[PDB]
Amino acid sequence: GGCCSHPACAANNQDYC
Repeated sequence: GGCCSHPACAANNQDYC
């Protein structure tokens, strides 16, 4: 993955990250 390394992605997706 790697989306969780992006603050915005991880912030909106607490389920994915």
